[PDB]
Amino acid sequence: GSSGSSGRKKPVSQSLEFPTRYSPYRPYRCVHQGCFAAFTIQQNLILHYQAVHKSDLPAFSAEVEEESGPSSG
Ligand SMILES: [Zn+2]
Repeated sequence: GSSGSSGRKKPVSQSLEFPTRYSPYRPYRCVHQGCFAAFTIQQNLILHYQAVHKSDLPAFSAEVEEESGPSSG
């Protein structure tokens, strides 16, 4: 006897969402009194402390995963 089979898989078109290749303002700014550095991404900001002051960011919070932020108005 004899027989065959078919198979395939189309790729995925992964696009970007970033608004601008680079942001002018940065919400994250080193607290260290005397450090002119900042990183848009919270992550890229972590290493900065380990690359400059070879340390990790401070602690100003506790085991909490809530928002309860001041909604508009
Ligand atoms: Zn710093």
